[PDB]
Amino acid sequence: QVQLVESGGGLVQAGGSLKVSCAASGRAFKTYRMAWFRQAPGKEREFVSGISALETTYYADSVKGRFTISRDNTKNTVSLQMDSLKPEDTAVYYCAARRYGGTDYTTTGSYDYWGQGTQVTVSS
Amino acid sequence: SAVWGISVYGVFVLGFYIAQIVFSEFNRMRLSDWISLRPDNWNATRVAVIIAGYREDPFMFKKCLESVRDSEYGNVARLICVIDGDEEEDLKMAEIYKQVYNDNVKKPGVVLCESENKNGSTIDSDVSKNICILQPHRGKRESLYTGFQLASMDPSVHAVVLIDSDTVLEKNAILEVVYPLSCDPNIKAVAGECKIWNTDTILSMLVSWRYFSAFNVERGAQSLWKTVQCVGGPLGAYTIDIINEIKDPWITQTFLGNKCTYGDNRRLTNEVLMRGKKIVYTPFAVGWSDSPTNVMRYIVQQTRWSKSWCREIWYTLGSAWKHGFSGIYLAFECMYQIMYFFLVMYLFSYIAIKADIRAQTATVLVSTLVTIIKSSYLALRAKNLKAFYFVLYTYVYFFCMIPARITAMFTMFVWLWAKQFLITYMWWAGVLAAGVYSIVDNWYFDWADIQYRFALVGICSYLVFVSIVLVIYLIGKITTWNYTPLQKELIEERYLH
Amino acid sequence: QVQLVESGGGLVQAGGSLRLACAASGRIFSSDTLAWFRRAPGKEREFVAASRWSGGGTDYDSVKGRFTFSRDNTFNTMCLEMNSLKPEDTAVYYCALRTARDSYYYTRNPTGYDYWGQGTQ
Ligand SMILES: O=C(O)[C@H]1O[C@H](OP(=O)(O)OP(=O)(O)OC[C@H]2O[C@@H](n3ccc(=O)[nH]c3=O)[C@H](O)[C@@H]2O)[C@H](O)[C@@H](O)[C@@H]1O
Ligand SMILES: CC(C)CCC[C@@H](C)[C@H]1CC[C@H]2[C@@H]3CC=C4C[C@@H](OC(=O)CCC(=O)O)CC[C@]4(C)[C@H]3CC[C@]12C
Ligand SMILES: [Mn+2]
Ligand SMILES: [Mn+2]
Repeated sequence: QVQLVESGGGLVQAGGSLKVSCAASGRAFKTYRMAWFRQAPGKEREFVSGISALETTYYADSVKGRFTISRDNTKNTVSLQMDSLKPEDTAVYYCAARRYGGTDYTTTGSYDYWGQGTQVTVSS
Repeated sequence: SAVWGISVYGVFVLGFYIAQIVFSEFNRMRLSDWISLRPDNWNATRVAVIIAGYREDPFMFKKCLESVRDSEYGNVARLICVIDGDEEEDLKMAEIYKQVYNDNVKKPGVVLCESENKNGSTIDSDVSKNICILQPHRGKRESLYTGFQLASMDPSVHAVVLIDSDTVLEKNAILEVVYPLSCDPNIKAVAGECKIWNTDTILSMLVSWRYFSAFNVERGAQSLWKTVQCVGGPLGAYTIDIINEIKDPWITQTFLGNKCTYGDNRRLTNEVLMRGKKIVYTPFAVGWSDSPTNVMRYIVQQTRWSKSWCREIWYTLGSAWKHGFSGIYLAFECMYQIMYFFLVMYLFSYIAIKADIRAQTATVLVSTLVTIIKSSYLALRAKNLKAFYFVLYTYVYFFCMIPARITAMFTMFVWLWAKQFLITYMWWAGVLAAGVYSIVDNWYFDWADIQYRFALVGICSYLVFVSIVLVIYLIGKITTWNYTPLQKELIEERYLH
Repeated sequence: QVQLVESGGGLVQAGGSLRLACAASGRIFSSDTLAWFRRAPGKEREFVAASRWSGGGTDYDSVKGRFTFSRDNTFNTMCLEMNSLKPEDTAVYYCALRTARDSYYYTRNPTGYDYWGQGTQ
């Protein structure tokens, strides 16, 4: 039972940097796995990155080395730093949180909480 | 920092055990080399057996007396039995003595160490007849002093054998405990092995293997350098020369301005050590004693032993300079004993405060592996498969020896109960609170993370291993497989009595 | 506690060997001293041999070499083997036990042995 608030987005042109953040309000944020999804043109929510409760990082193949995920349980905030952006990396970003789950962590339906999304655009 | 701490703790706990094993093997090799040159029917040392007891079990006291009388040593001066009695309830042991040996129970009205003339001739005339004294109740040190004075008044006595009133000796125990005195002129004390026979309850079953390890490995390592810190109470040989010079300082002992009534044998071996003399340990002199089957009585016993250890470790450290090299090993053992307790306490506190499931699982796995290795060596040495029960002694240590050590330290700096078990209950409550806090703070499930999978699999495997060992112990208990061969026959004779 | 029974009393014409056996009923400790004594017609009890239930077998008196003392704790019995019997060596042989109960001192005095057997030959 954590409320997720987005904070990010900007007028990124090409190859810039933009650190998006999601703040979770709850009680046991340290015992939570936090993932990032994007709803790009074409309504298919794909995996972007994720961090578990023990600081294990998972990244999508297309954005394996471009993005970096981190968490701060003291601030209860998850951060995604974007490097070398691409025109395909334009979408609205959602942060999702879960506590109990199985081997399924990429599917959209494997997370029980969805706060909101922020629009990120790339020009050319 | 968790990996560094766990690796350091593992290397510190092991390694020293391996070195102790190697030293014990070398000591056993030297003892075998000495024994192989012994002539057949060797009785060159004249000894006097001293037994001190206070309200012992009449069955076990008779068994001890018969085991003493059934010894195959050809040079025994006489038997000196001292009872801390003089009251009506204490003639029940004098009757046992008269049943076994003779009607020579002298009943002096004075304690020999509190009289102006402490010579043994004041309460005994003939030195050839076995003697029993019914002395007023003061303590074990006073009865031991009376026995020392009754043994040292015979000019032909060279050594003394000290045993407890519940100790059952083998036929060759006296010979094997008095032989090493004649090998090196600087050896003044010899410690034999003490074996637990009532290994029927789980606590006694674990304490038996703790006794096996603590005597064999540790005392053999100490005896390689001839610096055994403590001579076993149930069985120990002393030279009359060292007795005649350490009996008075040991009986008039005051620590922090008060009399001392514990660590009677630890202090005796200490007094031997601080004069630059040597103490060895022989695995071939075996005597059987029993262990407490109740946790609280065991806790009181360990509190007493920890008080004695806290009192004597400083003298042992300060007396190490007169042994030269191989006295460095004594100081290293003392420092290791000091540091181990704080290492365990700090490790537990750090792991509990930082509720990390990986650190907890890694710590329990490393501890289990270490005790598995130790139990494997114990089984190899004892030629017995029951030595793998020692894997469960970690629970006994954690829940009984730490409270006892803390209680002894607090003592040395309704109320009767609060001076014995309040700290133990506080420790148990703290452990339960730490476990509950960890469980609450780590309440989540995530099978997509391999670290969570590792921690959960490790803890479940450890629990399954503990349950399997417990089930094996229960099966052995039902079929009486856990019973020591002496225990079965003791129960059989007690049934026909 | 201990009952001693002797056996093996035969006739030897000063030219043969003989074996005597002593069987004991009751517990015998390893510190006890078992002895064979001799009593001739018109003669007191003279010592012959003694030993312990463990070993040592000393004090063979003046019959050293001829007589051998061998114990057997498993069967709770012992024996004395006699070789080169002499005409002077005819008498009644006694089996005696001495306990270390009062003292551990060793003596050849017959008064110190509190258990005795019957006659033989
Ligand atoms: O603290 C200690 O020094 C004792 O610790 C344990 O003691 P435990 O096994 O609990 O057994 P106890 O029944 O105390 O046996 C100690 C021996 O000393 C005798 N004793 C005990 C108490 C007393 O006041 N006076 C006395 O002579 C007892 O009869 C017995 O022979 C050891 O078994 C003893 O060998 C050691 O002497
Ligand atoms: C709250 C309830 C439901 C949980 C049960 C309590 C646990 C938190 C306790 C029970 C067993 C305890 C362990 C028992 C034994 C050890 C061995 C100990 O390792 C040693 O130092 C070896 C001691 C030796 O040399 O004998 C370290 C602490 C540890 C892991 C203890 C840590 C805390 C444990 C897991
Ligand atoms: Mn007892
Ligand atoms: Mn005891």
